[PDB]
Amino acid sequence: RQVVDDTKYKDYQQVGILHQHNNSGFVGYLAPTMREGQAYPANFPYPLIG
Amino acid sequence: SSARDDKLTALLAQLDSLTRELNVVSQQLLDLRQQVSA
Repeated sequence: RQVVDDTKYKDYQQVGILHQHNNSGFVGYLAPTMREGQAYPANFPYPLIG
Repeated sequence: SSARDDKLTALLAQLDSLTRELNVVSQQLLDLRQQVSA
């Protein structure tokens, strides 16, 4: 696989699991419980393609 | 041998800070190198 390079990539920010909000308002936060939040553009993961 | 493990677990904790304080220099050096590029 390829991962992000924390050295060479300039705009890298180590975002832990507490702050990764892909499927933000359609998925329960840190739990298999009911959804919570708003629809919003994600921040995880970084695009490896495109 | 309890008196000798403290010399090793304190060396692991200070190589922890050394590879971390070098890690922020290796990310600030590629910031100001690509700052010269513009």
